Amino acid sequence: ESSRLNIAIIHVGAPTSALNPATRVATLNSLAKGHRVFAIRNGFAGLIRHGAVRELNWIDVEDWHNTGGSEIGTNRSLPSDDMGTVAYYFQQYKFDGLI
Amino acid sequence: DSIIRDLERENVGPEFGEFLNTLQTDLNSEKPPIEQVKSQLETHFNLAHETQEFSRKNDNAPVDKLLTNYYNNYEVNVLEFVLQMGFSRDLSIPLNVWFVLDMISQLSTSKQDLPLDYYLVLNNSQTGKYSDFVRYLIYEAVGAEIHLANRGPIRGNVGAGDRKITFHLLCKKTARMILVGDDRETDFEMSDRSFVTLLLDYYQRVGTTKKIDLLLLTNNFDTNMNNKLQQLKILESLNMLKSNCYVLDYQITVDQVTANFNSYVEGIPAFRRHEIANFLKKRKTPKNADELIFKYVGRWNICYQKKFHQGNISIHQISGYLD
Amino acid sequence: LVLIPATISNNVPGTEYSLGSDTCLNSFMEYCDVIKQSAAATNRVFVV
Amino acid sequence: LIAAIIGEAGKGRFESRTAVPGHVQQGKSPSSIDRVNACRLAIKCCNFIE
Amino acid sequence: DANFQVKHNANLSADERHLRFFYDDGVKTSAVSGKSSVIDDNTSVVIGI
Repeated sequence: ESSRLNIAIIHVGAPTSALNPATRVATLNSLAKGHRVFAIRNGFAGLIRHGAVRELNWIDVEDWHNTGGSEIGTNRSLPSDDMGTVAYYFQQYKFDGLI
Repeated sequence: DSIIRDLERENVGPEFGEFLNTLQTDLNSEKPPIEQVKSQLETHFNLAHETQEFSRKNDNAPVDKLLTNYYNNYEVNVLEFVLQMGFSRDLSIPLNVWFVLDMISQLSTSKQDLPLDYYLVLNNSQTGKYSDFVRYLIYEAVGAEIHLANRGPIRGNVGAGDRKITFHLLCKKTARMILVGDDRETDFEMSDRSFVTLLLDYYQRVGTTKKIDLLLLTNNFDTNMNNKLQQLKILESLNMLKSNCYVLDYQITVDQVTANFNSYVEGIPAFRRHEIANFLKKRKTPKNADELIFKYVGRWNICYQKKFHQGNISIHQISGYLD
Repeated sequence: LVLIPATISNNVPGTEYSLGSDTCLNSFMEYCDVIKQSAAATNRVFVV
Repeated sequence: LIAAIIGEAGKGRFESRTAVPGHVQQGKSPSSIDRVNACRLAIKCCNFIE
Repeated sequence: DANFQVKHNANLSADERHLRFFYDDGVKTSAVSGKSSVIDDNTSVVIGI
């Protein structure tokens, strides 16, 4: 219980079909250890403008190994857009790791 | 004072110029200025019978507290962008004005509000002349002894909650001033049609990307152009209203426009789509073609939901966009 | 002299179905799906 | 421009055409190489941060 | 002073009220002033005689 963490996954850049399969394996790997998986929806802009964090569970991952693009949203926005806001949200959700 | 000469010059009765003398706010007093001027309006003009009648002839509706009742304190005080699309042809100029102040007071009950923006449009020639009377009225109502102008928005605090307001009065006098770069000689014709398209010309050239969340609709004079349904239709096309914009339609007289209006607002999507199509087929001529109505045609895919209806006064809210 | 219409366009009068229009429709449909999927990943429109 | 030059080449010898796959380059489904590597690397990411 | 404090009659998220700004129709708006400029220089004041 003490060793469990809050892991964040974000999709930064233009879409690739490889995004959902990669996120799937990362979520299952993390959940298997008892960590909590949080997906930052619609890149850094989604985080800054709407606080768009979504928790992932074993069931959420379903059909992602086959699907192209992003289920959480992918874009080229940068944390530069507002570090303070990114830093506020990282602190609120208490993220212990980021992919 | 200059307004008093302008009024006599525009065939308007002296009563108005006489009111602007007896009109003065106490300021230091517990009663908020908007409410003071409001009660002073009722007295001078004897708006007790006509207000009562306006309720009576509308199935004893609360024409004094249309907003207040329907909405909770949060709902009424969240509204920040308001468009008042004219003055009713069924009410006197003092009743119409009073109602503006009364609707304003209603949205400013709270001290926990973000600023309010109120746009009054005086479209025809009948009301158009009273812009300056209304402007001196809203100036005293808000108490713009914060920091009147020939043109421009009147900013001050308002209501029970001293909520910062910015009242904008769009008419042809201001539109002419604009077109001639503020030249002394503003004496030239301007059709109500031209005026509608210039209001838009200003929204697109001013840049405004804020959404109306309460739309006040009535029966204005010059219905050929200032048609209730046609104004709604236009605002729908130009993506000017909030996704949950409230549409209030007040008046006493029931006509075909009101039937056409209600059947559109409350109509199924298939009804609205045809409503639009058949209007275009029946009404579009190659000479008519250019008119704004032929361009900014409405959207059948916008859904409304009835919220309130006391005979001739109704509230519908946009409930969805099918796509 | 007999004509069996064959165009991806379906511009030939006499038929409501020209040979190759379903092949074409399907390839473009597969293309548009990928483009819409890409639009879905990023507040974006595609003019195809 | 390249396509335009090819066209005018040989006094109009061949018919040059442009093709722009463009945003279709991302594909409908990830390839097996992509699926296999996405799994290898995702595992290695988690192992690192965690 | 309530004037310098977040307004309670607004569609504000708990984080929006903590950040003291919200994004309305793309535009970054102050959850206090309703103004586009989120930072008010008059809020950091020296109180003297």
